[PDB]
Amino acid sequence: KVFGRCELAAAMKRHGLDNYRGYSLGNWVCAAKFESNFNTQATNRNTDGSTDYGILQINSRWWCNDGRTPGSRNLCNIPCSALLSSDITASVNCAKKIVSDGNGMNAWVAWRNRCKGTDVQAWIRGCRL
Ligand code: NA
Repeated sequence: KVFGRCELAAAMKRHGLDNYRGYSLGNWVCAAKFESNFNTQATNRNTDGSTDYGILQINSRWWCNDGRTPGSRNLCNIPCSALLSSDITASVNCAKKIVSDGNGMNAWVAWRNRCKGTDVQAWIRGCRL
C-alpha cells in the first residue's frame, strides 16, 4: 500500500506521533515521503548487508531482525516483516523507540536531508485531520 500524504497524516496522528518527542506531525509525514515515498512495502539493500524496511525505512542492523544481517541488534524487538504491514502500527512503535534514545529525527537521513528546517507543515495543509 502507498499512502497519500493526508491519509498517512491521519494515521500518524492516530498513533500519537504529533509532537512526539517534540516533532510536529508534519515532520513525520515529511520523513515518510523522502524515506519511502509513502510506500509501506519499500525495502532497500545496503552495503553492510542490512536492509531498510517500510514506510519509515527502519534498518535491520540496529532495529529489527531479518536474520540475514551480520552483526545485528534488534533494539525494537520485532521481525522486520512486521514493518512491511499496510497498517503502520509496528513502524510507529519502533519509530518512537528510535527517536527517544537517539539523536532526535536525525536518525532518518532523508528527514535530515529534505525535511529538517523546512516548511514541513506544508505536508499536512489541505488535509482533513
Ligand atoms: Na537486526
